[PDB]
Amino acid sequence: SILEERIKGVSDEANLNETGRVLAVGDGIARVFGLNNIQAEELVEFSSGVKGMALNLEPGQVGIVLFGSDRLVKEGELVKRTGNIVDVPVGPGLLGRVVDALGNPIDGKGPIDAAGRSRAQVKAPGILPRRSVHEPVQTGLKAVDALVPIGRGQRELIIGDRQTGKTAVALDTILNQKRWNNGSDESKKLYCVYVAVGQKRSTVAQLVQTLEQHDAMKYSIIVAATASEAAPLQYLAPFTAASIGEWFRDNGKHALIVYDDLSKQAVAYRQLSLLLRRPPGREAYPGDVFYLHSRLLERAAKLSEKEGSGSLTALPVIETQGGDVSAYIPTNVISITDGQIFLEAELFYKGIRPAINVGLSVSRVGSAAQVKALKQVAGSLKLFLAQYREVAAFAQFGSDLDASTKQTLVRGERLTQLLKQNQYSPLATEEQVPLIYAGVNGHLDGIELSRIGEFESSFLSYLKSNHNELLTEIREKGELSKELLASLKSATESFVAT
Amino acid sequence: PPPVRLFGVEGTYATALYQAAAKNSSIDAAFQSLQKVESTVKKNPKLGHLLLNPALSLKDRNSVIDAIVETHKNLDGYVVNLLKVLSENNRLGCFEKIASDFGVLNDAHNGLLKGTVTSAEPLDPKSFKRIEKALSASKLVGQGKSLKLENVVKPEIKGGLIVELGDKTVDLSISTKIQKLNKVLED
Amino acid sequence: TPITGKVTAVIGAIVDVHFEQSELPAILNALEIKTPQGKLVLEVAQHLGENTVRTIAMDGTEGLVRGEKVLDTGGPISVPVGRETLGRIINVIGEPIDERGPIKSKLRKPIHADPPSFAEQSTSAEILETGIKVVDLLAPYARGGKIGLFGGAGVGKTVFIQELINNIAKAHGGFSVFTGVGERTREGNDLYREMKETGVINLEGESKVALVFGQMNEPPGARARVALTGLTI
Repeated sequence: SILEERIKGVSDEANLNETGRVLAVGDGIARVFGLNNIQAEELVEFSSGVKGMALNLEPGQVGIVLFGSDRLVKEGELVKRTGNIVDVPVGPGLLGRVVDALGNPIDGKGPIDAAGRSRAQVKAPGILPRRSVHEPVQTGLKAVDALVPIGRGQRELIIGDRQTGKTAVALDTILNQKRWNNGSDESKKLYCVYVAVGQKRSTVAQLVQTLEQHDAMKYSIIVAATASEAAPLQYLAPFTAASIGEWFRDNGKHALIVYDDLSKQAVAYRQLSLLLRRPPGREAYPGDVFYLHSRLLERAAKLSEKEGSGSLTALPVIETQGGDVSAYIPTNVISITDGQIFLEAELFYKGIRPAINVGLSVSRVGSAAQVKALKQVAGSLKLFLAQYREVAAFAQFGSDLDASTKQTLVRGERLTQLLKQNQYSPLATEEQVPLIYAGVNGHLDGIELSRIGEFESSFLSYLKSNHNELLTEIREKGELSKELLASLKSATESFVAT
Repeated sequence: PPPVRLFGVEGTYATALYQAAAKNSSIDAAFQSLQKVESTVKKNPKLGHLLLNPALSLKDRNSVIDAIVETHKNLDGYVVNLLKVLSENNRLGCFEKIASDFGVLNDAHNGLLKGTVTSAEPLDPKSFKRIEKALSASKLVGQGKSLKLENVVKPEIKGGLIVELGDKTVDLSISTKIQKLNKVLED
Repeated sequence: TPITGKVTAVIGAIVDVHFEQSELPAILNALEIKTPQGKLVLEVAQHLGENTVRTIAMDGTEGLVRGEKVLDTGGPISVPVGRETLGRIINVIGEPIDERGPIKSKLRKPIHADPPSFAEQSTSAEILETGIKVVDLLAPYARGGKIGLFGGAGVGKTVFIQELINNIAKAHGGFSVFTGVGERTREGNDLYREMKETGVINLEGESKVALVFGQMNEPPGARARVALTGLTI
């Protein structure tokens, strides 16, 4: 009665449906008591000012991961539910913009023209709404195109030792996508979306400066979540990039998404999971890190023609710590991905720069998005190299060699020199097909190893001068006719050592 | 230590309460006062069930105690110290749990068996009585222990009847006989 | 202000206080527990509920009697900075431990601060050279850059850095900060002595150097916020 009245006086006097009061808070991971109504993954506005997604629901205390500093949060605060699962502005205005994870322009070009909003979680297209991949992507790296041809849709994993300019390998793709960008290719052009996770603002900024130097950012979207930026926002960062991409994909526009470093996403989810008190998976990455990564990666696709035929292409970038691939996160990803593009550091030093570890470099489903001309020429490039690997083992025993092995050895050395490339130099397929023809037809075997690089430049100059008609044809028809092959053979002979 | 050991977790409070008030020999008093505060719990359902929820402070929790002891002064005195303990330990979810545990422990100290005759049907009072008589006749009741016997209806018991009391059951069921039949007529 | 608490626990130098008053210091606040031996500056890091925070203690806990009065000094610890911090070697608190006496503090600034924005970046590329050949050939520096060194420390590692101070900082006109976390006291004494000798610190007149020194003796928590302290300067 009066007792009940006094109890009523000290009571909460809120049903805590649609709201709830914080009860402890330390370590940036808050836990609130209340929130009887609450959708999972919802965004909840803390009275501090912070907004926080909710990843743990417990009957006691619902665990809302803060997106901001807890320095303005205090226990007993109210949080009032936004009532919306996380969402991003998506749209065409994103072209030429740096945007942070929450989808706020941090380029300082101010409010984005990104017409539409979407949700971070989107469920991947099924088998039924897809067509088979058959559309070339050429990165202007001869080894990549020849050995591990990239198709629009496909997931090709860039893996290799950290900070070997891992990012630079990807930037090369962007540079060759300049050729489409300039072009009237639109439905055939990739809008390149570079996602940068865990990296400092200055590194990213240097990259955007490089990109601006290369006058590419009329199709580049930079989604960023710098190292400073919050772990929840970092966790959320790949999936919100994915949604941004899907808008392009949905329009039938083809695009390509670089997820660099996906390895740092795993560290972020590790932090979250262990402070959501979730059981630790091996290597302290929770046992459902795979689920996060798998769902993310499967959202890049080549749609059916009834579904437009749009295609987001993915390139995840995984750092290998000590080149360790038996590590849980690398093992998991390898299974998920439809290519692996192992790089080799020793070969980087050996001067293949980029250095692709071509033995472990695979495109799991292989070729069907390789230029027809380029299929013909690089046919025995693999065989020669494979023989070269065996031959090289004998050669490093350093004994007198079988004559057959020295045919291989001599050719093989030149092949290695063909593989060597210089960072920030993309190359046109119309002029990469000739170089492979020359090599495979052993015209490079003659000229000394040192002057192969000179030959490549000069040969290209010679073709630019004289067989510039030939180059136009190779560009136009993308397969080598008998006449073109004969012209090309003759041309190589004509400029064999000049 | 005082008769009947209960290994209750948060029932350690009940156990403690029991032995403490047994040594002060104010157990009947305790039980009665416990009944009275338990009654005032049931008769306080809004914010005495709906604010048994943990959200109370120390200071606010104490004031809930104060409102309850304003409602009645029939308290053991040891259970007023126990009320203090429960407020300080912020034991409030296992509050009626402790009450139940002390009640069982107490009425065990007094002596009183419990029992139930789960059945597939609600048996007669003649049946209740006849069975109760039978049970008292059986050496199971040795006196110093009384009995509660509730026949309950459970569809789950299929076949027979099941008598339960003193951790001693006779469980007649169809299922076990069906089981033997099935196994052998498939092998 | 006087916002009382008691020290419920002292599990290491990660003291837990119970602010009796429901007025609870916010996270990253600073607290002064008064002691006969100075005071202790503690920093709220968790609220564990029931007005019981768990606080990092930036000083080496000992002697603590269970249930010790607290006073809230509020907010992130505000160090004292200035031209009168130049020359000084400053404690984590900011106390001039080289006993060139109190810093005439112009601005006292919070230990915690937020890194500049992506748009605020100004990305340099100006070559800084040392005159060390291996450095120049293999990995030439850039002024304003972020340089990094790895491997066993004080395996001449410290000496290598000292060589950098000798070269680069006797070619740098601006200010320079040496912050040594877990510094070897003798080496530090030598460095301080050398700095004073080479006029880099000159006791009379200006010093284009300021110093922060954190000894490895000092408890882990102190070492944790040595970095932030230097970073503020």
